[PDB]
Amino acid sequence: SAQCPHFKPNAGVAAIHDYAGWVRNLSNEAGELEAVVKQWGLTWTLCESLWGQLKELEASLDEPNEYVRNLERRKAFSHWLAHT
Amino acid sequence: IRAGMTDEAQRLCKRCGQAWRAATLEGWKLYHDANINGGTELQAVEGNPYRCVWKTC
Repeated sequence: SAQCPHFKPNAGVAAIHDYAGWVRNLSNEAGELEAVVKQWGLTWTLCESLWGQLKELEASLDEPNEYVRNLERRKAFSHWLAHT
Repeated sequence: IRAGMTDEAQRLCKRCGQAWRAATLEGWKLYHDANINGGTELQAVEGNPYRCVWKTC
C-alpha cells in the first residue's frame, strides 16, 4: 500500500508444525551436528506442548470440554517431559 | 473373600497395619470415567486403568 512494503507473519497458523517438521528433518543428520540444536529443540517442543495450540489427531473429533482439553495437554506435556 | 466380604477383608488389612495389602485387593475394580461422555458435573474416575498389569502380577 506504501512505497515501503510491509511483511507480517501469516496470522499465527502452522509455524509450530513448520518448526517441529524442520527439526524432524535435521534429526536425519543431527547425529554429528552439535551447536545448540538440543537447546532450540527443548524450547520449540516446549512451545508446542504449551501453546501448541495445534492438531491432536482431532483433539476434539466432535466438541471440546475444558477438563478434557487440559487433561490432553497434561498427556502431551507428560510425553514431552518423559522424552526430555 | 470366599464369603464375598472383600470390603471387610480390606478393613481387616488396614486394622492389622497392612494398608498396602488392602490396596492390592482393589486392583480388580473396573475402569470407568463418567466424564468421557460430557456430563454437567465432573465425577470422580473409578477403578484401575492398569488392571491387566495388576492381574498379571
